[PDB]
Amino acid sequence: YPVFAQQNYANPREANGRIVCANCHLAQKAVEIEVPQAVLPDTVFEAVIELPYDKQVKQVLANGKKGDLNVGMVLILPEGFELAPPDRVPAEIKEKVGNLYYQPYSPEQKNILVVGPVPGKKYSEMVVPILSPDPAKNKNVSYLKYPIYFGGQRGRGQVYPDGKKSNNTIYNASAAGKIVAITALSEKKGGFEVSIEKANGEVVVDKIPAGPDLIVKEGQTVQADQPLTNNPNVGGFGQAETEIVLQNPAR
Ligand code: HEC
Repeated sequence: YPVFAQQNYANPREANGRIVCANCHLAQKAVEIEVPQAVLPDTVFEAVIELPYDKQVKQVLANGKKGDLNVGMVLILPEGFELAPPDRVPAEIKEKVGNLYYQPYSPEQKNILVVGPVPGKKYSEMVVPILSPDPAKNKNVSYLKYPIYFGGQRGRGQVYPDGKKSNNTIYNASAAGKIVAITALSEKKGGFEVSIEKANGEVVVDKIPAGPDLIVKEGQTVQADQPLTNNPNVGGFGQAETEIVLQNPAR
């Protein structure tokens, strides 16, 4: 979630341009962003973002069942640019934005906006009202062509802040050996326990949460780190970059 990024990463964009959501949402899925080529100072403009995905395909949920996907994003604007205050956003734009609550990454980074999680069904496309700065009043900005960075996220991640894998990723054999048993946990918690007999006779038990499907069978020999399941992840994170020119009013 955006909060996972906020609580664990001071800056959402790394030196090489990678946005931190990618450290946990391990699958790539394209996104799109559009902003006007240019904007006058102290003016409200729209950033239209696209987070496409097949809405017919459900994902594995935290509870092990299948369900809809939720989305979120992080938008990195040039210093000085900020979310347009409600009083500056015309009715026609507020309607396009819908019931979304964009928030600054931190009180000290009002130029970085986030949103989510929100339903993918309704927000696979979003509009963000942005207010441009004024070089005449802000010396941290000038009349330049500035870059804008975007990260669009869909679906549950593969690893948590604590480093533990979620049930929405691949599970691998902890050791090489012969699978001597594949036990179904319960019927309410789901999941499995895969017993692997090593060459020395020791038996290790790999626990697999409900969600992923097994691709191995009893009696089958596996190598260390060999996948025991499929890759249930159907979501993805994508990045895009664009630009905008802050116009210099002439009179
Ligand atoms: C790892 C420390 C993470 C970072 C950094 C980010 N996300 Fe994440 N996200 C992560 C997990 C493991 C989960 C699943 C939680 C669960 O058990 O359900 C999520 C989930 C989301 C969601 C909800 C998706 C859904 O329910 O279908 C969204 C919209 C999402 N994450 C967005 C998001 C964005 C935009 C991030 C970067 C700014 C981001 N996440 C970082 C793990 C982590």
